[PDB]
Amino acid sequence: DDKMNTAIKVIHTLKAAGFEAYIVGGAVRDLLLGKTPHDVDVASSALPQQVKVLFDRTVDTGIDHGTVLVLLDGEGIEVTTFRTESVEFVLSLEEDLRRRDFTINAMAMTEDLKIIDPFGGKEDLKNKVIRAVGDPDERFEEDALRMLRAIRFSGQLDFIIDMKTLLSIRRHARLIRFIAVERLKSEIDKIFVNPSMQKSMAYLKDSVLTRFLPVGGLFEVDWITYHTDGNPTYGWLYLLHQQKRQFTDIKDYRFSNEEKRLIEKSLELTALNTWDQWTFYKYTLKQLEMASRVTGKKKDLAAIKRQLPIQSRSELAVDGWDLIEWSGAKSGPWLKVWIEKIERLIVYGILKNDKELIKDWFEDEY
Repeated sequence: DDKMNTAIKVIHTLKAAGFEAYIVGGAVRDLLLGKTPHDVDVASSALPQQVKVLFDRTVDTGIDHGTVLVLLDGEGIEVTTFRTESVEFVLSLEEDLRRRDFTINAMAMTEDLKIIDPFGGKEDLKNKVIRAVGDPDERFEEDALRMLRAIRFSGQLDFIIDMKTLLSIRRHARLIRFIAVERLKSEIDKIFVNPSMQKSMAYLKDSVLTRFLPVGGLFEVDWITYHTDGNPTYGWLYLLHQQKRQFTDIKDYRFSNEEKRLIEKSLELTALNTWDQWTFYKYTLKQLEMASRVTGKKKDLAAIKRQLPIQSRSELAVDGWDLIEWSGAKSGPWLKVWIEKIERLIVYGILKNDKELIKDWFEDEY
């Protein structure tokens, strides 16, 4: 890995220019746990334009919130000025930390590996406890998504949620209605792929969040049989399938068109009593695999699809214009119907994908 080393470089450059700078947030948590951080954030007394003077290559997306992304040695380090939440730049590191979400995320490390832990992150980290920084009620009123993010952290770290924190989530769970469903779906998609998911869903019910989340009750299914395949979409498919419900019931979460096709097509497959060659031809392997997974089948799906005489309409040896020729009839919607009859006869290995043979077949049936 190189992200930690690079951030140390960034810290060092910032400090030579007279500024304070520290590793902050989740990387500190991850190191202290013995895990390689996926991201490293640097917190600094520097202001965004001051950061930009010190580094050749920078991305300026989040300057309004105070974040400059520094590109160096092939890595990307986010450099944020001290701040809270409507953003307000502040002057000290402890003004920043005292408004973050949870104690294990409210720590900072110096260039010389000293850790600053005003709010007991280190003891909470050793006890495996997600606890709000300071007053949980205030933390949740500042951003209600934190309530949900606490659940995502329990499964991501195999931690329990602190008792007072969890009772604050229960009292304030209703504020979840103000959060953009894009952010709600992002956290949920993380939970669906993370470990300790069956405990994460128990928290989602215990926290009363399922009472107020968009169609929150649908989450309360039996998650014993769920085993993530690394794709969050399989989480959404599982809960619908368990309840014999359709995609329309979850449309609130604003899926992509491609994601909605995977769910809808998969449900079609699970509703289908017998799969034959036409099934393997029309549906993507990714759809065939997901539907096997929810119904429990261990089939060798890829090989059955590979063995089919053709793979897609592309390969068909005739098109609507051949049929116009042979039929002597004008172009119309009928073409599609007949092309499909021909397509089935070829996928089933009855008719040979050969223009002259298809014409013979066509002459006799029309």
